[PDB]
Amino acid sequence: GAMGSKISEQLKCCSGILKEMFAKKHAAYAWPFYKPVDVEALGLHDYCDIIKHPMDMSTIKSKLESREYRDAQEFGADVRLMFSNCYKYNPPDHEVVAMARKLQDVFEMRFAKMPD
Repeated sequence: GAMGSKISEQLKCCSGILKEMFAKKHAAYAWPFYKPVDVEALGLHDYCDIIKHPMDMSTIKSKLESREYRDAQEFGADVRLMFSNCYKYNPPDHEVVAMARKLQDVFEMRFAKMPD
């Protein structure tokens, strides 16, 4: 292409979505998801008994940068894993659940517009 890269259009969209999820506009609700859950710092001694496959936005970013995700479905599965872990682990009235839902709405509305 005259500008771009060689990655699929779909993966360009995934890139763009993750960039948005990192943007300042969303930071008040996105920040819990930026980095791996810090089980030591938060004293979450049950986390790894409950959550088999931790996921976070930085890990997702790394996997996009390495071209690990071969398509948008694989990317979207990791985003949804991140949110599902939050829903599984945390009390249902926890503020972090409310934050998850908001960031998940950002993600799902835009992911629904994936090129095809």
